[PDB]
Amino acid sequence: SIRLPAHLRLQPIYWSRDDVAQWLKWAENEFSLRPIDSNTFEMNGKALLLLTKEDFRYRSPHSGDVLYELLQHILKQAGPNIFEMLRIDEGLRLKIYKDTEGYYTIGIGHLLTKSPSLNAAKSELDKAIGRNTNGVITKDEAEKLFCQDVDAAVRGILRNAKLKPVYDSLDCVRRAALINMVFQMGETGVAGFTNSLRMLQQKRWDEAAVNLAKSRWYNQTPNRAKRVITTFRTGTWDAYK
Amino acid sequence: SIRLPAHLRLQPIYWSRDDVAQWLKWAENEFSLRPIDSNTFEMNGKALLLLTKEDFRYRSPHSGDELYELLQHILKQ
Ligand SMILES: [Mn+2]
Ligand SMILES: [Mn+2]
Repeated sequence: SIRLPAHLRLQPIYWSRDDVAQWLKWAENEFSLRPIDSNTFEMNGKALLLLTKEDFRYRSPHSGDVLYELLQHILKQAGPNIFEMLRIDEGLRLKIYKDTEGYYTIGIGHLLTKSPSLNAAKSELDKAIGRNTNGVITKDEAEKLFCQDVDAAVRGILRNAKLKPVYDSLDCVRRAALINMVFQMGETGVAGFTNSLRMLQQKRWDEAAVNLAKSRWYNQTPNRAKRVITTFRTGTWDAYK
Repeated sequence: SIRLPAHLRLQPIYWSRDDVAQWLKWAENEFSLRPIDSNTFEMNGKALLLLTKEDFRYRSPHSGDELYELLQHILKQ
């Protein structure tokens, strides 16, 4: 199976021009290909997804078909599309900041530690990261942390008997809404919604929506909860557009 | 049952760039195919497995389909 760099685990549609160049450099080594010129695909991910297999062959006569099929396999075994969802809900920060609680956070809502003060503090991590970041990370290192968290949330869901059968029945969009909650309050927290989780499994969208809106979670963060609930109710990205 | 050289009895996913070149050379002789250029498949086994039958045909107009099916039989065993 294909194991690509963490920051490239994001669906290609989010890839920048530098991202595709990095994908090329990785692919060349992973697949022992003839050297790939860095100028082969001077475009971002959205543009890369518009090209045909014939376009790949024309731009890379030695490796084009391999690159195209590689891309198809990457798209085939995505991944709920939750990057922009959590970007909006958690924010994207390149330097350490304090959340609503008081705990040090970075990237897309990544908790570092519950330790206080400003006396370094944290200073890790800082690898995770990292390398000595000295408090500042890249877009890509934030994407790395984000993917590592999504994988921690998914494995958290898959290792839970109350969450796994619910996540399995859910469609791709609604799966992101479930991961969103797990990202926000943890595995044990979401598992506490016993009755609501049973409603989602039985496809009672309207009933599950009303039930979830009466929760402590909804009262604490209304705006975000509304959006997550709307996602569970409609199965679309209407609340995030 | 198809018996290939010892160094290639390994799963195709572990084949190096050089291994697929040896596989090509072996297949050419074993199956009496038209000469296959050594640079037809400049890639390792992991890359060889990504390729469709159409890709094999494009890279090898005379023997591509045969090569692809040979690979499916190797994987099948
Ligand atoms: Mn947060
Ligand atoms: Mn990136």
